[PDB]
Amino acid sequence: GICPIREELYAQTFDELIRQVTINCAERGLLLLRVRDEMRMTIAAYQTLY
Amino acid sequence: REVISIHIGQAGIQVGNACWELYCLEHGIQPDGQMPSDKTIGGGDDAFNTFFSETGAGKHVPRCIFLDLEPTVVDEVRTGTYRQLFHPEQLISGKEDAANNFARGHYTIGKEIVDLALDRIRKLADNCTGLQGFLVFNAVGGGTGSGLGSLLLERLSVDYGKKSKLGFTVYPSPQVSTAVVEPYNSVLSTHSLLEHTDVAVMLDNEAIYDICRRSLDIERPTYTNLNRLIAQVISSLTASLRFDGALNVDITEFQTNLVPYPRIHFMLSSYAPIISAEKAYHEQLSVAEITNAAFEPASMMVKCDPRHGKYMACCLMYRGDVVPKDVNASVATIKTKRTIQFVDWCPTGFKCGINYQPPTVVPGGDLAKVQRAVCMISNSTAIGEIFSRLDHKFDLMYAKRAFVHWYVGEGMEEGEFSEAREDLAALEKDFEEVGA
Amino acid sequence: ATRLDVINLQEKLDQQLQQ
Amino acid sequence: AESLRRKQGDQLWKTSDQKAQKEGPHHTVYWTTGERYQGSWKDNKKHGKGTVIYKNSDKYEGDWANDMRHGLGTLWLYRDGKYVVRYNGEWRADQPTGHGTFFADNGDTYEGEWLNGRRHGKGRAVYGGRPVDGFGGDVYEGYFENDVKCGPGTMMYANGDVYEGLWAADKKNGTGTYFYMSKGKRFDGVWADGAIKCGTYSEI
Amino acid sequence: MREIVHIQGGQCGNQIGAKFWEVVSDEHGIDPTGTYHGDSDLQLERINVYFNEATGGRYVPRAILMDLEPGTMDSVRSGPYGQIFRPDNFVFGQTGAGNNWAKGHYTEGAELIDSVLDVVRKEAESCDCLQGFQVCHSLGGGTGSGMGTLLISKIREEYPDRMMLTFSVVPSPKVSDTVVEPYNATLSVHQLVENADECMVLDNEALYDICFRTLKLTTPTFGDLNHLISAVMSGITCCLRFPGQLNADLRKLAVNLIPFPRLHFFMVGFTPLTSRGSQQYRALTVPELTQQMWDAKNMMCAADPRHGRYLTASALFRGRMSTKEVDEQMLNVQNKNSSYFVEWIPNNVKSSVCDIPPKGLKMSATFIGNSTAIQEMFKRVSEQFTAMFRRKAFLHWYTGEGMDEMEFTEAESNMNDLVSEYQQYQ
Ligand SMILES: Nc1nc2c(ncn2[C@@H]2O[C@H](COP(=O)(O)OP(=O)(O)OP(=O)(O)O)[C@@H](O)[C@H]2O)c(=O)[nH]1
Ligand SMILES: Nc1nc2c(ncn2[C@@H]2O[C@H](COP(=O)(O)OP(=O)(O)O)[C@@H](O)[C@H]2O)c(=O)[nH]1
Ligand SMILES: [Mg+2]
Repeated sequence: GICPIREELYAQTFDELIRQVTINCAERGLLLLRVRDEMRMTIAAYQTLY
Repeated sequence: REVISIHIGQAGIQVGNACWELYCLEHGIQPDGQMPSDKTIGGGDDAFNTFFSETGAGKHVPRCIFLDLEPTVVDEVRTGTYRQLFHPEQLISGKEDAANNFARGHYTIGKEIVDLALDRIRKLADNCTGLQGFLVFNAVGGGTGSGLGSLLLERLSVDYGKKSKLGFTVYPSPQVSTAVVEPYNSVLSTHSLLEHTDVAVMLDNEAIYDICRRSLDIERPTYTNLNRLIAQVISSLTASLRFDGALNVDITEFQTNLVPYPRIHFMLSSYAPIISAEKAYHEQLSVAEITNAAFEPASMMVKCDPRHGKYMACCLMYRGDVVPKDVNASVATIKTKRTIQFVDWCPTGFKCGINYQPPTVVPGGDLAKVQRAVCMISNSTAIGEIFSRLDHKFDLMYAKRAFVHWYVGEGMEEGEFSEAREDLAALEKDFEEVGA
Repeated sequence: ATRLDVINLQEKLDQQLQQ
Repeated sequence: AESLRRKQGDQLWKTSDQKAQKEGPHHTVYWTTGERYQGSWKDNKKHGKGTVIYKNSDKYEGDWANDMRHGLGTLWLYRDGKYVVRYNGEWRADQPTGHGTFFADNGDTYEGEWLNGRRHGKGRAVYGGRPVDGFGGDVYEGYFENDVKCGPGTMMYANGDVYEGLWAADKKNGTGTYFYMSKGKRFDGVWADGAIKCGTYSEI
Repeated sequence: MREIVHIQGGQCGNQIGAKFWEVVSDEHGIDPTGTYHGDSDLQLERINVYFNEATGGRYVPRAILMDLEPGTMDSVRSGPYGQIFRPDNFVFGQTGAGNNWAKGHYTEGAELIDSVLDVVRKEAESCDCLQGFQVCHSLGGGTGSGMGTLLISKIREEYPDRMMLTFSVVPSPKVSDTVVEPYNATLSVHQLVENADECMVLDNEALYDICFRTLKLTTPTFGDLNHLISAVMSGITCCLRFPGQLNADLRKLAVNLIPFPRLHFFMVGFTPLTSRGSQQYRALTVPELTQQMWDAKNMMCAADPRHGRYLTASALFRGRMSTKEVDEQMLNVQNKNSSYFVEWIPNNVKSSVCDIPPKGLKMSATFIGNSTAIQEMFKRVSEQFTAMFRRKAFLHWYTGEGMDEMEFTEAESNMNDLVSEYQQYQ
């Protein structure tokens, strides 16, 4: 099941991973952040529908 | 460690007819599938493993698939001086011609002959014990070489996949040309060749004419003259498996030390010394000047100046009795040479393979018996210019929809025309981004 | 992976989405 | 068979020529200094959604229709012509012919309705920079009918003063009204072929 | 193994074919009686393309002969190499042509072509792999222009894939040997453009000029003109019958020479053409052959190619040859005059080689050019047609045999649009 603390922790891990990949090369981080925001808006729409 | 050969198109089968003669001469096999009774052997009972196979009693048969649609050159071979040597079934001749049409070569007629050649390929592979790779020999400027060749490449990649492929393909020259509709076939076959053939080696008709004009001293050369030194180049490439090499390179060294990126596999070729009898014994053949002539831009089978680009990497196969000190000093001299420049990200980029077999001589030929020879295969970045010039030729033809109806009358649409165009564009971009 | 690869990924995704 | 024994002689090359129509969403089409066009293709020329680039280093994406019409279009020379967007809006009969935004180099930014040039249509055209702020040199709203706007319009000068009336970029002897809103006075009359010939000046 | 079938119609077609089979039979080495008495064994290998062994070596050529009067079959059988033609291949009528396209293509067509399709289909089944059809006929006559054209329609309706070479002679102002040439030329070209694949257009003034200038002959005649046409027709199929350094099949010729499906009216020429007086002075070398080819005085059609633009061209060569010299010549000639070739095609000229030159020589060639200066050929006939038809001249011979003036107007329109297309591509 879904849990807000699980979501927050996974978001923190995603931030750390995107920080690492940006330190490698920034453009990959830009793409990853855009993808993150897009499924964030998708899940927001799903939550509104529910 | 056998290597199989596929010759597609009239050009491919002619090169094979002029190259298997070199192999059967190198391994002392009589031109009817046997050895002479008397001991006239250079040494060894398996120097011919990579190309032939004894069957009960000294009856060797080459590992060759001579596939062509229109049967005028296949039966020319069938009635030529090699009848008791070739396998009667390997020589696959179809029914009608491809007629410079990739459509007819790849969809209409190809589909009913690829599955007929594939079974012979499978039988040869199953007979083989340590199969090493494929060597394809074809012409992109025609129908069978481009169309049927690309179809066979795709349908061998789908099946075997992991095995290496070395594609010796000819391109049209920037100015000298025979076929009118060759740009279409060239681009269509280039798209297929890009992501299937492991290592692409390039040849050019005018780029061999001018060498035969400036070096071999022939003002009226011909195909029967070009094919002989093409056979020489492939023999220099394959001699490592055959003969005992002190510093020898198997077929996978080419892909391991000369393909830094999988997209980038397009290679200039050179061969020294291109000398005849008149000046052969007057000049002195030494590892310094033969190598220098190899790296000069006037002795390349691909008409392209390496000055406009940067040598990414290089391989040098040496035949004959050569001591490694001189080749090491020679590559040092090359690294100190000014004109040719390297991309700075490759500090070591010279593979130096060496064998213990001197180059062979064919009776009635032009090249003479020599001590040592060198074959230089260079992954440079000047080949993007070749592709771009061919593309600029293609654009004018495609703008006016000329000759397009002949193509589209078969299964070919315009979508693959456009996708081959954009594939060549992507290749251009990749080569230029490699850049500095 | 290359910078050309990532920028071409951007281009390809944008082209596919412009429908 | 019956497939062969059919009226196919002429028809074979006729259908081949038809199949050579050069249409469909091709991956790309190129020339030398030509119109690099990517998008859906039909009727032998640019028809459908697609982007076109050419000699003027201007890469504009719009809905092509055989060049006898065109859909929504976005024309711009971005970071090479050094301007974000030059035109943005729908097209009709190879002309915007409706809601359109245009951005000159620095002259102005015109967002309005207009058909076959700015010869008719009601809209706005801020003839000054800094359009996000009141520092804009002026803001005009009304009927464009030429460079001389030639209609009933109204514009604010950014000092608070407003003009409301008939306009031929000026000097149309049309009864208008002008508001010294800062002072608190207003002048109604006739801008007869000039800034002033007659009228009445009053106290709001 | 790639079969070719030859179709002869009209008096001119019958004579030209009776000379073409003459040349082919003598070069493959079959004597007049019908047996095989050649010398070399390389000719025996491809005789199937043109011949069938019946029983006991009596080779029968694979040809169809058609006409409307027996007065041409009599001459065909009488002439040398007459006995070779299979007696089943003499479909002839009884009435006669009459020079009316109506009798050629509508009335007598029904009762003759239905009878000759049996022979052509039987021949097609008798051979195994048809490469295509070669038909030698006329455009200025009644049988070749009309009945030959209707047979072209029927054959293309039957086999769509096979190519067609149409060796057609056309009328001319200076050598106008009859008075209704425009009608039977337009009413034939209208179907020829739609229906054929390679239109080998010839004439008589060009052949007479060749036999007068290049051959220096004193009294040239139909024998000599037909001999030249036969030489060209053998050179065009040299590749299928003999191997060489670079083979060239009929579909390859069509692909390399046609940029648009209805732009397929070529113009042909032979090389070398030297006089018997000065046989032993010229040099049979590739530069001389190419110089003799690329000029107006050798083309076998009333076209001034320098008054136009060679869209494409093809050059067959025969003899032990160097493709290096061949293609350097074909490139130097191309780069000397970039104006006379089209702008948007690189390498306008295709080349091909074979290793056996024709008997009696050692080095030959054959030039086939797709030019845009061939439009004026049809322009002459079009203006003649306009002038004659504006006053309904001779029209009753047509409009009294099930024909309508709408046919004439549409044929004129088709010629006009074709010549417009040539003119546009310049
Ligand atoms: N160097 C060299 N090139 C050849 C030889 N034969 C053909 N070519 C090249 O092949 C190109 C055209 O392709 P084709 O020879 O027709 O081969 P293909 O793919 O089988 O085409 P089709 O015979 O019509 O099926 C020409 O431009 C020549 O450059 C040859 O013997 N030596
Ligand atoms: N070049 C050439 N032309 C010919 C020869 N025989 C006839 N012609 C011309 O070609 C045309 C052929 O049409 P025609 O003989 O009337 O056909 P038919 O009478 O219906 O069989 C004639 O008008 C002649 O002028 C020949 O041997 N050589
Ligand atoms: Mg071929």
